[PDB]
Amino acid sequence: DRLQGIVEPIVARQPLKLGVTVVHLLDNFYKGIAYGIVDEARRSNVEVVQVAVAGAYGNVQQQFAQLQSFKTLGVDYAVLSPAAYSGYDPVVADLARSGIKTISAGIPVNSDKIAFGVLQDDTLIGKVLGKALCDDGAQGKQVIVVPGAAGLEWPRLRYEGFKEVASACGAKLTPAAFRGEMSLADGMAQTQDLLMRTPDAEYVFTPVTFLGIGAVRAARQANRPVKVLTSAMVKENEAMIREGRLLAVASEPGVIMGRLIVQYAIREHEGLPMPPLDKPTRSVPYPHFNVPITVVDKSNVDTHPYAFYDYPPQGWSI
Repeated sequence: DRLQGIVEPIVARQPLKLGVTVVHLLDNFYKGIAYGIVDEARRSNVEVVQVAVAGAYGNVQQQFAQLQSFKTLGVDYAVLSPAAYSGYDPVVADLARSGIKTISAGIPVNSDKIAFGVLQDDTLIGKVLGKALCDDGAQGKQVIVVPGAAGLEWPRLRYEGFKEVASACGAKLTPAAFRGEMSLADGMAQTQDLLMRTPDAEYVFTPVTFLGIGAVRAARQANRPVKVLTSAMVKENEAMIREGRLLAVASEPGVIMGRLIVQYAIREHEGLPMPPLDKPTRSVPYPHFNVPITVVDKSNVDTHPYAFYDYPPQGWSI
């Protein structure tokens, strides 16, 4: 079941147009969300008018302009993965005054005028990686923390959940410097620097795919047998898990999040009973569905369904 039993698929009877803007399409996460939206829409009589990208974290003005252009295109919903946590409330409010509701996709945005969201619990992503660390025997051992960028909220939430669980089992974490844009190059440079500064570290924590890849490149160059924790699968991670270089990778099922956005939007649009929504939280100030979290490791890399729920099809682009 492509919707994992969360909701039954239905089909729009009223015309329903979506405009989508996400940060970037360079990994499987936002590209998965975009694929899930597009593929579910063609199953469901929903029109995706445009998929746009900010281009980079911090490209907030680019996204404001994209959301404004959705107004002229007559979309019914804007779907937003923001390039920064803060600053979108005015544009969300402006779209809403025009009858256009905004759906949060994949990551939190700092606006209580969002209609609803479909994402995951970023603190719990950090907690489940913390458990993977603790279960590997990290008590007493040093962990390099490469926490991601500042100003995005969710990297901090992942760090907080990881630190809570890792500290509780006696792991010794480095402090966390929030900087960069979470690129491959950032992961390499930051991990190379922290491996030199933390000669006794046996683990590296990262919150996202490219920082994990960069950390592995740094560990390979330094001949350091550190084990890396990260999030959001790509195909190449599978061999790295089997070879022991990645201890655990949190699954981020972008594809199912995209499908759910379509199924939730049809119901909202036609006044039908909504599928499950959690109450607003401090970081996620709107009703939202959190897809349950699974971790990929040696025990399930050969059976976990991440390839169905987390990978867009090979060769898909929009």
